[PDB]
Amino acid sequence: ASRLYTLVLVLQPQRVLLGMKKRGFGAGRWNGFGGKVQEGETIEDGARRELQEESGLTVDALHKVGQIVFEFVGEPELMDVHVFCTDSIQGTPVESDEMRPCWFQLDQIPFKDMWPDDSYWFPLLLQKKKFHGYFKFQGQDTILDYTLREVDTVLEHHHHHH
Ligand SMILES: COc1c(O)cc2oc3cc4c(c(O)c3c(=O)c2c1CC=C(C)C)CCC(C)(C)O4
Ligand SMILES: [Zn+2]
Ligand SMILES: [Zn+2]
Ligand SMILES: [Zn+2]
Repeated sequence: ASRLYTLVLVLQPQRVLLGMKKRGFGAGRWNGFGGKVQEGETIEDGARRELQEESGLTVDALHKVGQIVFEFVGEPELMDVHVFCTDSIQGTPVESDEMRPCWFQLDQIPFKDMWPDDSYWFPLLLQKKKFHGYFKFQGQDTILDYTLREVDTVLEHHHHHH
């Protein structure tokens, strides 16, 4: 029982581009750019689509930095989140109806305004290290338990529908 998602972090030496959910689910929180991988699309096309729709940005390449598994108490279906980062972007960041991109200096990242798991794996991301992580949520604000480990290479899931 799982659903397939992507998350894209736009990362430059001194700054990260985040985006603010403007309405609906998760409104008021800054996040990377991502969403559900659609049927008929590959993981990486979905990551590119999320970034393009939400930030208006195109990228030359995505690095696979991480895999996050979310579990929500009472829900049997896990979220399988493929995490990517990109250094080199093309276009000017512009908001959609869903998301507004904004640059943040790395030491200014607004963790109180982001999802609670970000405080865990963001240090590994900014150190340019790959990771695998798991977070058990109760509601939106509460992590019941977590496992986070640095990895040498991101484990490939061999999704053959995506
Ligand atoms: C990657 O962005 C996140 C994230 O960091 C944490 C998230 O946590 C959630 C917890 C959650 C629920 C959630 O939908 C989330 C998240 O979606 C969530 C997300 C967003 C996931 C992506 C941008 C791929 C619904 C069930 C409930 C019991 C309310 O708990
Ligand atoms: Zn599928
Ligand atoms: Zn990167
Ligand atoms: Zn997967």
